[PDB]
Amino acid sequence: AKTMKKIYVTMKTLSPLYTGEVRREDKEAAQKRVNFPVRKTATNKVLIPFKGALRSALEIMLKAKGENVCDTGESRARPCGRCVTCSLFGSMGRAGRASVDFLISNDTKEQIVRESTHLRIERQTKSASDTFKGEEVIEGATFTATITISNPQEKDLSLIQSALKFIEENGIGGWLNKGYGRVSFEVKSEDVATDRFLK
Amino acid sequence: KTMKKIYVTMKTLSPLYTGEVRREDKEAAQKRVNFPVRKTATNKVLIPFKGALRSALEIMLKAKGENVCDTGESRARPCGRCVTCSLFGSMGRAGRASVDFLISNDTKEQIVRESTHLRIERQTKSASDTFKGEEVIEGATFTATITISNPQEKDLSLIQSALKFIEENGIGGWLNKGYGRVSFEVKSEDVATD
Amino acid sequence: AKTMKKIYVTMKTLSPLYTGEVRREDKEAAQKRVNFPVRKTATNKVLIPFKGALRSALEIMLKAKGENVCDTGESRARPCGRCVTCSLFGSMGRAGRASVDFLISNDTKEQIVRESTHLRIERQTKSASDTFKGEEVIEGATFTATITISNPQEKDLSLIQSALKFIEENGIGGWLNKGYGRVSFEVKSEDVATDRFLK
Amino acid sequence: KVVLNINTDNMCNFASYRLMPFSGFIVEKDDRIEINDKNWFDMIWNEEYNKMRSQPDMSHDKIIENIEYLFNIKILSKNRIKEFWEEFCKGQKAAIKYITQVHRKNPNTGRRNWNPPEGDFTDNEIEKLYETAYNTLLSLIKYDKNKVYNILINFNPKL
Amino acid sequence: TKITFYNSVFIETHNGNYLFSMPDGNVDYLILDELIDYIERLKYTPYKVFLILAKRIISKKIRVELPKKVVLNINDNMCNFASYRLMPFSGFIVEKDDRIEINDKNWFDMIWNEEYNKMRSQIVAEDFSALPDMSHDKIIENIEYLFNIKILSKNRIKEFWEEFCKGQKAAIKYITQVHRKNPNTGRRNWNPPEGDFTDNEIEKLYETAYNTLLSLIKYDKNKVYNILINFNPKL
Amino acid sequence: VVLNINTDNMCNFASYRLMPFSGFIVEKDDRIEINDKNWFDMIWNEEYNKMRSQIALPDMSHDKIIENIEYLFNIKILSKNRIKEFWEEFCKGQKAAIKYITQVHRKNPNTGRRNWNPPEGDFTDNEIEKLYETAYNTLLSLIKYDKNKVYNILINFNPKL
Ligand SMILES: [Zn+2]
Ligand SMILES: [Zn+2]
Ligand SMILES: [Zn+2]
Repeated sequence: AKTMKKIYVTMKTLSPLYTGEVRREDKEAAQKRVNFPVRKTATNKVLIPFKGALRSALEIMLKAKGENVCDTGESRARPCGRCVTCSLFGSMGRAGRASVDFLISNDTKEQIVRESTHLRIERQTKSASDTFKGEEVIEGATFTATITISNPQEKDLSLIQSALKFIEENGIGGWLNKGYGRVSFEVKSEDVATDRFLK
Repeated sequence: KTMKKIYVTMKTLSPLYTGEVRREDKEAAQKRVNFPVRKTATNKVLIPFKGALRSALEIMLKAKGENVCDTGESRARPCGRCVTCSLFGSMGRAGRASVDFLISNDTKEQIVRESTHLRIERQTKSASDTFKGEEVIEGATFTATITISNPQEKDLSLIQSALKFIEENGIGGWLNKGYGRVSFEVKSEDVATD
Repeated sequence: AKTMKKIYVTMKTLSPLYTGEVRREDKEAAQKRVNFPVRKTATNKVLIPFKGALRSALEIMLKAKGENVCDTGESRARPCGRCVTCSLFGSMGRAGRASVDFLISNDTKEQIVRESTHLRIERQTKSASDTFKGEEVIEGATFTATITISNPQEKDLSLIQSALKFIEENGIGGWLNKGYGRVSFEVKSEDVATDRFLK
Repeated sequence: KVVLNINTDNMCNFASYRLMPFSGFIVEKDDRIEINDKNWFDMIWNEEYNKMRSQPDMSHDKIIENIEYLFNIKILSKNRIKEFWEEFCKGQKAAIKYITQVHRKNPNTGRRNWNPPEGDFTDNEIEKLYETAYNTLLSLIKYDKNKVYNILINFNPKL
Repeated sequence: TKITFYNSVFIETHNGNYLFSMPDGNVDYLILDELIDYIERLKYTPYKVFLILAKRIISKKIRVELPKKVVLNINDNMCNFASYRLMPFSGFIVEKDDRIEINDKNWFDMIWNEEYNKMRSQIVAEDFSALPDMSHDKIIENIEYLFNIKILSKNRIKEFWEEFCKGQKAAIKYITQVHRKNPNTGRRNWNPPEGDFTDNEIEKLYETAYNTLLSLIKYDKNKVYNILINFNPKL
Repeated sequence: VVLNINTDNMCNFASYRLMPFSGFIVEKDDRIEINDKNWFDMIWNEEYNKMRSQIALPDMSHDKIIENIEYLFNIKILSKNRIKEFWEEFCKGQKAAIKYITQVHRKNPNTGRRNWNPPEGDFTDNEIEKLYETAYNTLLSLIKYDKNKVYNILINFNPKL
């Protein structure tokens, strides 16, 4: 109420990282060169969606405990509005308490994005059957985000860290089964007064 | 007498979305994008700016200690006594600040892109629902001009405080998933004689 | 979905190992000095793709056994979704249940990567006709991966271990017909709960 | 004058001096011998490279049968119809160019850029289906825009 | 973990029978005059005692200790000087992702040479800054013939275009390097022509490739790109 | 800022004049100096001498140097292996380069053989010995010049060294 919990999350990549470009025009311009462009700014810095990864982590883990969290991931499935995940990240008619920012890179695309050759090899002949260039983010690339919890509760920070420990195990972004997206999160939280700027 | 003028240039730091209010243009765009971005017919992006500055000063001043009138509530009818109703509006007298829409400097073809947003299942880990929403690219320079008549001493500082609250929470929509984080650069001017 | 099988995989090289650099800028910069660069992280560690090797292993073994397994690997082939390899590794609908991480070294390129001279020898003259240089990974180099099976079935570790034996017998990546890539695997299988992180 | 554009934050202290090894580019100007980093040269290499580079006939009732078949054995898809419709709206010539590009069998691999048929087809039936796709879309070239849109709108409702 | 309490917490793991401060069992680590007898009372004298007192208990033939990533030294001739065994060593600690190596000057000299070779071999003279003459059709004819037979390949056309973007001089440098007949081997870096031939004919097609590529560097970039894009569609 | 680097070997990349470099930003009292590897070798000898303590090269002109290196490269004395190993000893310090050229030129007192590669072609024994002494004098004059100009001189005869 009178405080906000600001979780400054700094994430390093322990693996090549791919998250796909969403922007039609940028993707269409890049498919002249690379069939799988990476999601960037016009400031030329890599953007990663972060709220949905945290929500997916907490729904799978809190449903694995047996708590009555809903699933906001099926087709047509609506948030119920009574879970701890619905309180932390939102419901239809109830805005989320966590203002999860995008994972914005510290470096620019020339430093951390590399165009990479990926293949499909025929099983019998052991020869290349398909080739495709795709952009990926290098290892050791640092990304920063801020998760700003409004109306702070007790569990929240630990919940976020627990969700981060899910993303440290599985990954963030795309091509997660192939080995991509393995990352390491470091947390620096701070409880701050919501009237910090009025002075 | 001397009305206070605040030129507010805004630079987009994470992709911006503000949904389109006009039903006919939204219906025209619904074919290409499920969520069209709020656009002028001069092919420029306008952003609502009064309500975010208001709600910034509402939550900051409410938890500060100065009692205010919670607008955007179930009934949301404000008083004519507290500080926000003396700045951003009251149910009786006009608000002392005229907050222009954050018009863009650039055009639709230079900042506005359509994007694939997604909903992924948590067991199959595949896209359940896909939709196409429009955003504004980062580094896009918008401009607005706040007009505080009858200037009190705690006016420019309060507007700057609200802009810092907007720089950390965001302007527009889809604010919790990371859309809307921006920076604000501010210049001020009193005008006396014409 | 309550459990999660973590297969920690430790691979020691019994032969020289090569896997080519896929990153265009890094390949070109290394091709100013060595004609066949080995695949490398930005943290100077050696990265073999591992999901495709396991999937190819299981596809030839399960096609030999006479099972209902399709052939991802043929040019732009569509996974059916009804095999066991589509369950463990993915289809166009559901993703793979096993998140196969890259086989990352515990060592750095200074310690394990050597530049080696390879030849083409004319048959009648018995002299060197062509010469090239290739980066390879030394014998006894130890690589690690962690396969993470979500919704673990009972025949999942057995198939992973069978694929590990097939990768031991055919080689992991690179010039497998010349003698490169002969490796050995150690399997630290476990079964963790999904709510391990939630405290 | 000398300006160090390299970041000065991280610096060890060996032999009682604050020293730091760097690997950068000493660059000339009108009067500024400036030390600019690796990223600066990636800026100018990208800038200079991008600057120097930046400077037949068939029945409509048979056509409907062909696009149905080639949409049911997955040679023709929503993406193919989408790019076909964009290239049709940019002209006749560029759409023939796109259909040529997709049908072009590379002599090195013998691979065309279509999507492979699923099902137990052998070699020359797949080749005949590729030829069918070529002649069907290239017969659709000469038709007028309204008829091509009504033909394609059954298969890809977005375009 | 077998724990027993005495008038003293005697945890008995498999990594040592620790005891924070006398049981009759074997005690491995004693987490500790009056003090000396307590140690003398223990049968099977402890390996280490975790404490003036230390001087004496060292002379009682007993080890003491007085109150992250693995550190590996790579640097080993030491000396007795000032009692403790010791050597002067100046070096470099490096912080790897799972370890901390302690390297010396030869490692830094090695990586200095390895970085200097990368630095010096990145800019080659007038990057992005007397050619023979040929008609445009003759360039089309010879590049088409030397693309059918495998001399001018897609990789050769690509690497021609990349160096010709970097100027005319770098393109002449690349073409002279590819055409160069090494005096020790008698071989050019052209990919050999496919089809049955004769060494005079092969040498003349190599000369034809040299003259047709050299006559193309005098042409305008857009004209060079529109000649080569019919062969290598990427560049 | 005080550059302790000779500002030569500067190519013209587009509308820019520049020089690839690797050195040390040794921030000191108000200098923030830019010193090369030779200063770091001095500094390492400073430390590895001080810490232990607690316990005439000829001038031959540059064009004559290219001329002599070219002549010796075509008569198979200064081969590519010799240029490569000279570069490896030159990057290891000038003293190691004096040691290497002395080791290669040393006529062994018993055998009477130098460690150069023999001249290919008809040359008399006195002429062969004068060519060997020319190799010693030319590479010994190349030891004086700085690392960048020696890289430019040696890259036109050995493209990978
Ligand atoms: Zn819910
Ligand atoms: Zn009020
Ligand atoms: Zn299948």
